Amino acid sequence: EPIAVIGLSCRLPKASGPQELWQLLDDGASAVTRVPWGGFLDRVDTFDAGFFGISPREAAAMDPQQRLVLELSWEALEGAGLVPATLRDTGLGVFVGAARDDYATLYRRDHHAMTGLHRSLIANRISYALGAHGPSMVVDTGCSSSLVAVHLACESLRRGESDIALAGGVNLNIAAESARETAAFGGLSPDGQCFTFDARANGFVRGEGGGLVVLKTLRRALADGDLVHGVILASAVNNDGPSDTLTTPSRRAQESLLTRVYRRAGVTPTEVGYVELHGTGTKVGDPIEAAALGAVLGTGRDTPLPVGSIKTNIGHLEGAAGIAGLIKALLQLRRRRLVPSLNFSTPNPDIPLDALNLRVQQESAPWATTLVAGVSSFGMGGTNCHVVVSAAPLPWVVSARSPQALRDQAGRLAAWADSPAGREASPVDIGWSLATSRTHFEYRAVVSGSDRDELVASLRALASVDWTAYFAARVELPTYAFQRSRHWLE
Amino acid sequence: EPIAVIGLSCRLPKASGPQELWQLLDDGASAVTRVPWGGFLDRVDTFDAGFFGISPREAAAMDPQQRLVLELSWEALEGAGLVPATLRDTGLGVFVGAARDDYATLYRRDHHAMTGLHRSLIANRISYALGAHGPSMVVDTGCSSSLVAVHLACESLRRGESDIALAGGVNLNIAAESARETAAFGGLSPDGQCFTFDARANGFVRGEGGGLVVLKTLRRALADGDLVHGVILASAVNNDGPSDTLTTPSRRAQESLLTRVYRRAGVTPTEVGYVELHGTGTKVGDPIEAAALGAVLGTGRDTPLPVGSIKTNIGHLEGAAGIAGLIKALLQLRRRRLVPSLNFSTPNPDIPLDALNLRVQQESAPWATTLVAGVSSFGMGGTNCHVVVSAAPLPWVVSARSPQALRDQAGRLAAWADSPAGREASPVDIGWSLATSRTHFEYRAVVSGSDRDELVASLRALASVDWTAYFAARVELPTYAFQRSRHWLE
Amino acid sequence: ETVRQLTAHVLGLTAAADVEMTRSFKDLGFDSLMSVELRDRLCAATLLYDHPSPAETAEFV
Amino acid sequence: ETVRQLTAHVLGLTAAADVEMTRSFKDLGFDSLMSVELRDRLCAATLLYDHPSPAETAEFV
Ligand SMILES: *CC(=O)NCCNC(=O)CCNC(=O)[C@H](O)C(C)(C)COP(*)(=O)O
Ligand SMILES: *CC(=O)NCCNC(=O)CCNC(=O)[C@H](O)C(C)(C)COP(*)(=O)O
Repeated sequence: EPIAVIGLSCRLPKASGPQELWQLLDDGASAVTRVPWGGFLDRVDTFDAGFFGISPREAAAMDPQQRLVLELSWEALEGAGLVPATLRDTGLGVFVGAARDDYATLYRRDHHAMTGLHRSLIANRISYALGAHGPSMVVDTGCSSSLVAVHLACESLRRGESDIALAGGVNLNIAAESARETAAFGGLSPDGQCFTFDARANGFVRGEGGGLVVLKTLRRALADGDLVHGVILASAVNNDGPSDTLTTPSRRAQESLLTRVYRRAGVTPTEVGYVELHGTGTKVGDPIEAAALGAVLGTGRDTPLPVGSIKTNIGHLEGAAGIAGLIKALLQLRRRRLVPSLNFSTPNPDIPLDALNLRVQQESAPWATTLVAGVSSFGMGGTNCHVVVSAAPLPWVVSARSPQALRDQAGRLAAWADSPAGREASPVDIGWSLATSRTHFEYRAVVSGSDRDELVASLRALASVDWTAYFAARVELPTYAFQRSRHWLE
Repeated sequence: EPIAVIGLSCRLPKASGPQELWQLLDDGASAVTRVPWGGFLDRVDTFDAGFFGISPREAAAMDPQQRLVLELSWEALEGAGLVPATLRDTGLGVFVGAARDDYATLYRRDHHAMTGLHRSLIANRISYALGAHGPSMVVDTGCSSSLVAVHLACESLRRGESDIALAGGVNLNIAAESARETAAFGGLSPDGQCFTFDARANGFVRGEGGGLVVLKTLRRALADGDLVHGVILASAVNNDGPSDTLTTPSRRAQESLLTRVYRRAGVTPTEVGYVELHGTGTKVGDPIEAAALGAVLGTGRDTPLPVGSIKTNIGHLEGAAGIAGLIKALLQLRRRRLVPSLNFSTPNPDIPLDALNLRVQQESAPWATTLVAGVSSFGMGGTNCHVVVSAAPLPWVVSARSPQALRDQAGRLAAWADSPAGREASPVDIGWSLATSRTHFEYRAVVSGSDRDELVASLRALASVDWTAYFAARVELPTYAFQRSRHWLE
Repeated sequence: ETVRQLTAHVLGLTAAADVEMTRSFKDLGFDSLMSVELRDRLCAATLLYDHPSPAETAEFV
Repeated sequence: ETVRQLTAHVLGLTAAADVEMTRSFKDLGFDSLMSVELRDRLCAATLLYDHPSPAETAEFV
């Protein structure tokens, strides 16, 4: 049974939203910078404790990963057109894949301490915030935890256990002990670059961030009138099994997983236009992945299959990176365009791209035929996951919990209206979406005008009730403006 | 679809096997002793590195939890009548619930540090040892991780993803930082006792150990001729939702979970003869659990429902404790008898047992009518799980990898034969099970005789080929004798 | 002035003007331990569950 | 004597008599890093993949 995606949210280096991520990917820029070599999340010690009703003392000892996941879930719910207050006492499931506890490592060198350093609550707190009755669990499969969580959420939705699911991951590099252990293992690139499918591949670079997506059955999404970002057709999770080494991946396992997932999805070769590589930039995993993809999807194709990896832009996010890649695929399924892949100059001699019928996308070109894409995530332990996703088949009122928050929301709304994406939306649709798809907070600001210019000018000027009967098609709006304050242990 | 259990293994304080656990429970003894207040696993620094082909250096930095889970899985496979060598390149799934990393905590105060201190590999290593192609993931829902893993394995078996599943958990208290954190949280009983449903309840005591079970579909188990220990009918996982506090459990969520799981299982009231309580011995959780059970199962019953908890004997094992309780239920579904529950003198005034139609089992009595039992595990974060399980509807050859191991195996076989359980098994069945259901190792020892006495005497004396055509019904045999050597960091 | 002060310090805020007498105690991040501590501190100069709003408790002193 | 010694120390065993020339190198717990280290140590006094048994390598010296 197909699964419909109705919204997503992400937090990546130099990309605080889907629009920022698309701008970064289209421009062909790299967010991997020096340590303030890797991708960083421009301060992770800030949180809006008052928005979620959390005391500053509790938030001080709380894992920033929990706060980041809570903010991502709230943003995804806001961008999906669903009011969180209507999700109380409902069968909503939360699946978050976390495999890192650097904050606990730093702290171990109170009564909410134990509470703020537990990996499970990363999801459970969401069930406490949203008041959902669906299952909430944390999965740990290595670097493919997010994709495994997405598959579990899809299976739960198919079985009818959950009505709406939140699936994704997070990973934040805070403690230096993890960096020391990674360097000691000998997997970090000396130049700090991810040369995916390149002859200069000498390791990977580390990244941090997170992402979440909203999953619902296609039938219910069509019945509810929601807009579909993408349609997941099938998913499968397997293990390498009897590999040569515990760390060495197995080609046959990947080939069998790809074959079974593409047989379950019902999509034959010559129908998939893009495949999201794992793209660790290693000298062993990349040739194996290329050989498996060429044996499974490369054969029986009149044209070379385009491939790419998101790790060339932001780096390896480990347990979260997988969902990030899926998010990228979703973008490629919404703009109908492909983004270039960096760190590619000459083909790897160990990778016969001509024989494998594969080619690396290194330019921005339109996507033509529905469009089908695949996202793969391979864990170091041996867990592999693959997801196949296809394309989908005048007063203004704002609200906030603080006057400064209200001004920030008004400014962000004005900026989004000035953007071409806002320009493509009619004022009536924007007003209807603001009135209906946005929750009403304590402090309220209502503006009136005749055209876009007057409303935008009024919103900038002030930046420094059943409205359903008054008013269309639902359109996306900018998310909430968080007032973040510093919170750290001492 | 019903799920058939074909084998189990456990490692608990003062109970190294199912027979030892049954002996401890029937005798009404408590394994909670002083620190060498809590249950301990009589040295956890010993491992048989050569059996699993692990170098001593690698095993020195490896988490003892991984070794314990590997040994438990091997014992469960041996006790299920399935040769591990026949499980290679098969769709066997592994689901282990781990929520503790005390070994990493101790070590953080090589290249194996990576593979040795990762929580996911706890399951993945098994897929490396058995060469299985099924999914392998680690779940973290708090104290109900094991039951959630069992439910996930059952769902995967129902969906056809896996043919045979291994489900369970583990928890080992090693680092004193965890004990300090738990004491700071304020949940440890001052006298180190678990007064389940008792007026003296003032907290809980901590325990350590682990357990694993083998899960297969009932149709395949009947087709394969396997013996069924129990039949899981249905399972359900939910969340507390909008509770009063993130820590305070919700009664309505538990009632809804019980109602839905018993409606899915198809078992009406007056058919369940025992319910395995969570039994944390707290002043808040116990009355809520009692009220929920009385509202769901207590009503509409002519006789009081027997209840009990395994934490009164060994203590709270946290993420593993759940599966341990299920194991206890399995024992109660095999011997057709009930075991007493300790730490019960007077009913709790906050718990109206007369109104709730519930009674605590405090004596050993036979179980009469099929028998149906329920095991509940509630996570402190808010995740709750319930499992409903019913009852099922002459040369001797030994092998080992070392002469000392061979002598130990011969001695254990002789001791088991001297046991009444061995006495209930005919020599022909014992020989057939040894020849067929036991793997042939390098070193081999074959004995001959006329009756039980001669074979047992020869086995004690030496303690210090297609045999299928030569020979019945499969019977249980003692597991492998591990030669454990000290392995610790320094 | 007994609610703006003597309670913001318990919550850990820096300025007493950052508290609002419009949200419930649970909405401000109060659990059983914090409720007990607040009652003990206010005694010197289950009542919180009876009146879960700071504004209601303000009129009592 | 070049296999009982110079290899047990690499694996970390205490006595050189605890090694058996009957199991494969992988069965003894050998990965790529340990294989490289063993080759480097034996050079002073992919060959392991060619002969994955210690007994086969014993006859070469
Ligand atoms: C590992 C695990 O799940 N353990 C459960 C053992 N603990 C409990 O059941 C505690 C249940 N909660 C309470 O008793 C109260 O919520 C607290 C912990 C006393 C907090 O009360 P208040 O300060 O909010
Ligand atoms: C988090 C995660 O999954 N990261 C993947 C990045 N690492 C790899 O892909 C490593 C793949 N393995 C290898 O490159 C080799 O197995 C090693 C690590 C170089 C070991 O080789 P040999 O010593 O056995």
